[PDB]
Amino acid sequence: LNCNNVNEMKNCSFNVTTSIRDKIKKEYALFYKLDVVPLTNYRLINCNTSVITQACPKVSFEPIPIHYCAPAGFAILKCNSKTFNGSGPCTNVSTVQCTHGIRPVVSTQLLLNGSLAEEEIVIRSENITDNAKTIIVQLNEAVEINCTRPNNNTRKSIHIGPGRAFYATGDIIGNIRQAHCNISKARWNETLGQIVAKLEEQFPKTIIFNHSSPEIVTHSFNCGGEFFYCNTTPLFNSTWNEQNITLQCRIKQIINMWQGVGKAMYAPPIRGQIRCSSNITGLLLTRDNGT
Amino acid sequence: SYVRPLSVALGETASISCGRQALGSRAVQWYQHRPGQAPILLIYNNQDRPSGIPERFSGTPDINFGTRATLTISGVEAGDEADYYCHMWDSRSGFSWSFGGATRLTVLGQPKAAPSVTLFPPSSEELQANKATLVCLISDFYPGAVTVAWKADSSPVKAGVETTTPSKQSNNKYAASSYLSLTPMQWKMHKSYSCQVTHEGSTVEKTVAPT
Amino acid sequence: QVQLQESGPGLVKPSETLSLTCTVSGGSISNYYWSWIRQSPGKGLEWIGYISDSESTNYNPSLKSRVIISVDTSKNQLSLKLNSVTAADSAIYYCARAQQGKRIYGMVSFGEFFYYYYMDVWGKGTTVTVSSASTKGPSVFPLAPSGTAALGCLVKDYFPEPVTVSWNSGALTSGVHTFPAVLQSSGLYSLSSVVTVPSSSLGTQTYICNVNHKPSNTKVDKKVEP
Ligand SMILES: *[C@@H]1O[C@H](CO)[C@@H](O[C@@H]2O[C@H](CO)[C@@H](O[C@@H]3O[C@H](CO[C@H]4O[C@H](CO[C@H]5O[C@H](CO)[C@@H](O)[C@H](O)[C@@H]5O[C@H]5O[C@H](CO)[C@@H](O)[C@H](O)[C@@H]5O)[C@@H](O)[C@H](O[C@H]5O[C@H](CO)[C@@H](O)[C@H](O)[C@@H]5O)[C@@H]4O)[C@@H](O)[C@H](O[C@H]4O[C@H](CO)[C@@H](O)[C@H](O)[C@@H]4O[C@H]4O[C@H](CO)[C@@H](O)[C@H](O)[C@@H]4O[C@H]4O[C@H](CO)[C@@H](O)[C@H](O)[C@@H]4O)[C@@H]3O)[C@H](O)[C@H]2NC(C)=O)[C@H](O)[C@H]1NC(C)=O
Ligand SMILES: *[C@@H]1O[C@H](CO)[C@@H](O[C@@H]2O[C@H](CO)[C@@H](O[C@@H]3O[C@H](CO[C@H]4O[C@H](CO)[C@@H](O)[C@H](O)[C@@H]4O)[C@@H](O)[C@H](O)[C@@H]3O)[C@H](O)[C@H]2NC(C)=O)[C@H](O)[C@H]1NC(C)=O
Ligand SMILES: *[C@@H]1O[C@H](CO)[C@@H](O[C@@H]2O[C@H](CO)[C@@H](O)[C@H](O)[C@H]2NC(C)=O)[C@H](O)[C@H]1NC(C)=O
Ligand SMILES: *[C@@H]1O[C@H](CO)[C@@H](O)[C@H](O)[C@H]1NC(C)=O
Ligand SMILES: *[C@@H]1O[C@H](CO)[C@@H](O)[C@H](O)[C@H]1NC(C)=O
Ligand SMILES: *[C@@H]1O[C@H](CO)[C@@H](O)[C@H](O)[C@H]1NC(C)=O
Ligand SMILES: *[C@@H]1O[C@H](CO)[C@@H](O)[C@H](O)[C@H]1NC(C)=O
Ligand SMILES: *[C@@H]1O[C@H](CO)[C@@H](O)[C@H](O)[C@H]1NC(C)=O
Ligand SMILES: *[C@@H]1O[C@H](CO)[C@@H](O)[C@H](O)[C@H]1NC(C)=O
Ligand SMILES: *[C@@H]1O[C@H](CO)[C@@H](O)[C@H](O)[C@H]1NC(C)=O
Ligand SMILES: *[C@@H]1O[C@H](CO)[C@@H](O)[C@H](O)[C@H]1NC(C)=O
Ligand SMILES: *[C@@H]1O[C@H](CO)[C@@H](O)[C@H](O)[C@H]1NC(C)=O
Repeated sequence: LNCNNVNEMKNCSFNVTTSIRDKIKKEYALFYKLDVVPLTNYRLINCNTSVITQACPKVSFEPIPIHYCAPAGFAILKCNSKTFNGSGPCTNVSTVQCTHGIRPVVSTQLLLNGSLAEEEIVIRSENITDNAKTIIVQLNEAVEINCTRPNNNTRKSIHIGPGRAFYATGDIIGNIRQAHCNISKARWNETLGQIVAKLEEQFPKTIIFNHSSPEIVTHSFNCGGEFFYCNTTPLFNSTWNEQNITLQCRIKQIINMWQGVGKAMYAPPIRGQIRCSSNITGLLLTRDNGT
Repeated sequence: SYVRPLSVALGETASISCGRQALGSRAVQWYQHRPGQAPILLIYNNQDRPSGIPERFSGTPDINFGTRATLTISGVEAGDEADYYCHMWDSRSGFSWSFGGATRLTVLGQPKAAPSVTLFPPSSEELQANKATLVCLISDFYPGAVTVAWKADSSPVKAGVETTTPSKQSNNKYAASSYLSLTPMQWKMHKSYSCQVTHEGSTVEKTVAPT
Repeated sequence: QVQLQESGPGLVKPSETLSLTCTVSGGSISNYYWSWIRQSPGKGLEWIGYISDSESTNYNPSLKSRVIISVDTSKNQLSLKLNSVTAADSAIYYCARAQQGKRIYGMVSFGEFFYYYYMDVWGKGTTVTVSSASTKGPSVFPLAPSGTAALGCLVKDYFPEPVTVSWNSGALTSGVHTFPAVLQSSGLYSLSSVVTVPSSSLGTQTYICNVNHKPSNTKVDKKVEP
């Protein structure tokens, strides 16, 4: 790839075999810096790792309410205890043929669109005194998050084979801007305070929030079809004894899904502007002197 | 910088489109530059005007992206004849060192006026200084385009005459000088000298004799 | 309010420092932006550069290693020093007050704005000519009249443009009509002024034209009478 800049995504050009096997065309396209690496000349980040398959531009990534049902002759047991921590005996049990409407939201660091809690917010764990055990916190009242990619992009169909049409990115109509998110500074202040309340019921001390120790370092989710990577440092930066909080999100088009056997996926670009509104109903923390 | 010609009629509405359309959010400046004169800031922000600019000078704002920048002059006068520049500042293109191209507005359908020829004989001090000069002065004619003919008695001259290209005036009419340099003996040896200024489709004559 | 007035040599030899100056009136020098603009015949307006209220330099890259826009705040004065001049540098040089606007379109914190500059008040303009030809003073010759009559003055063979013609040091200003000059093939300009006067004042309302040609340090006057 022969990649330019813009001002961030590169402007790359490359020779490609077309529908006819012996004729060459020189196409141009845009690729985010996270999708390319210098070899100036460039290439796609995966090529020394794995084959990549373009996601079909007609299948949706929409989290749909999925119900899990037990077979005939089996049973699922519920727990209506409104203060139930992860384990132990639940004194309010009910049997169900299927689970409730569960959305398979792929998220990181911040649980999105999930089920809230009743009464107060609860925190869970296995052995909370073991630091190498993740803490699953469930909120009772969601804090509104609003993310967007304001750049007005365009989709280009590149015929690189009989029927094989790779959808690329080309030209930003209008202003070049920054993909980001927004949550209420007050609502995240009162909710972080509620999370601080029960970090005392399990501990004594002072409660410090800091950034993580780009899939896992940042809040990574899916907004309208494109996978954001939102820097959550303006989120966890507090010590407890109008204003919007905005995160600077990057955008990837190639993701390594879950494993690393050797299969990656190319998310085709979404045309126009992107903006999605979600509910953060959970939080996945990790505790590490006197604090 | 090259010139873009534009023609409107007296009293109508002018529509000067910018020659460099914006790529992002824009902040366009419009300058009224009359040739060899101080430029006039018409519109600095996309549509904001300074103090002392008529309401008839309107600019297009960029509320929704896509609307190109145009200068709208309603009720055009004769004094609105000038150059017009589009200083384009947008978020994509860098720094706008260069002004716009040029849109020379020429108003059509103006009152046609005839010239006021005035010829002076050579001065006394310069005739003493061994040099003569006939000065045929032309003023207040429209459209500004005249051709000058000099006659020594009845014979054409064509030799030793300079002529000014018609420049504009404050009252929006035109003026042009015409100097015929003669030797002091040539000016005295001839009975009469004439100046024919044929403006549009008619000539006017102004003659002077050495007496 | 604020007005400006430039002042320059008017004639500079090739490969030399085209010095210049611009004094502003009724305004502080150190709280606005100031732009220099020239405009040659045949070409359009050209933005030389601009200095800030912070005295920061920023020139048109069109002019490579040449421009240097100074400023001295003891008075209301700021200069302009072009050097290594050539024939294409002949133009009218204007002095204008630039003002800064900040056009925000996205988020101010992310840097989604850009700075644009607009000039709101201009100077009158200083004509500058470049040529190896030396300066030249003129030589006026009166023009005597013939209900209404006309008389004037003939300003012959000067260099370079321009000259200023007043009548009775500034008193007679109605009917005055100074004409554009003529570049003779000899390389010298020639101008002609003329005033339409009531024929009753022909005898005798004294009439004198005041000719000033700055590149020659000359100030001459001449009477007109039949
Ligand atoms: C997620 O979180 C994010 C972070 O919290 C959050 O980000 C926010 O995003 C939004 C949208 O993306 C941003 O909104 C933009 O804001 C821009 C800035 O607006 C401010 O500044 C201007 C100008 O201020 C100067 O002028 C005023 C008077 O004119 C003075 O009083 C000021 O003091 C100031 O002058 C000094 O400062 C200058 C430096 O800037 C100096 O140069 C100067 O010399 C002086 O020293 C103000 O006018 C604005 O006031 C408005 O808001 C107040 C509330 O504060 C209200 O009372 C009222 O509604 C006011 O109108 C504000 O303070 C805007 O420029 C921008 O809007 C323009 O741009 C868009 C796109 O570019 C256009 O579509 C739009 O139409 C606007 O264009 C108009 O204006 C331009 C420039 O003036 C014109 O060229 C153009 O022709 C057009 O004019 C038309 O409309 C005008 C009215 O707007 C009208 O006057 C004209 O006559 C004509 O009709 C846009 O709104 C916001 O900034 C972000 N926040 C931050 C902190 O960055 C995000 O929203 C969150 N949510 C998400 C992402 O979902
Ligand atoms: C990413 O990089 C791409 C290059 O690899 C960019 O594409 C190029 O973009 C430039 C403008 O930035 C185009 O240049 C324009 O071309 C048009 C077309 O006119 C041509 O054809 C006529 C025949 O009618 C001919 O007479 C002209 O001389 C031109 O040759 C012109 O109208 C413009 O004035 C200007 O020259 C390139 O054509 C274009 N190349 C390709 C292969 O697309 C792309 O813009 C970059 N995008 C970003 C977001 O950075
Ligand atoms: C959380 O749920 C909301 C609502 O279902 C999602 O917003 C939808 O997003 C899709 C695609 O961007 C749109 O077609 C819908 O119209 C949106 N619905 C509403 C009500 O706005 C949101 O994307 C979800 N968030 C996550 C991270 O999955
Ligand atoms: C395509 O191949 C030609 C072969 O001559 C080469 O010159 C050109 O640089 C190639 N294009 C790119 C984008 O590398
Ligand atoms: C592939 O290349 C990248 C260069 O960014 C390198 O970090 C990575 O270790 C390489 N992987 C393999 C399997 O070679
Ligand atoms: C987010 O919370 C609001 C407030 O209850 C609700 O209206 C909306 O449906 C919720 N969205 C999702 C996806 O659960
Ligand atoms: C949940 O509650 C039971 C008793 O009700 C307790 O034994 C268990 O430790 C609790 N779980 C956590 C993670 O504290
Ligand atoms: C929890 O972990 C600590 C060490 O981190 C260990 O000493 C303790 O026995 C563990 N408790 C349980 C119930 O696993
Ligand atoms: C995005 O660009 C397209 C043209 O490519 C245009 O039709 C559309 O209105 C633009 N949308 C916005 C929100 O600017
Ligand atoms: C998020 O967006 C919704 C709808 O646009 C709005 O009601 C809410 O106030 C926004 N919240 C934040 C924190 O931006
Ligand atoms: C997140 O933002 C902070 C400042 O807001 C910055 O110092 C940090 O480097 C950012 N994180 C990453 C991974 O770049
Ligand atoms: C906060 O964000 C919402 C939507 O994201 C927006 O409507 C609101 O104006 C923003 N407020 C501030 C102060 O930026």
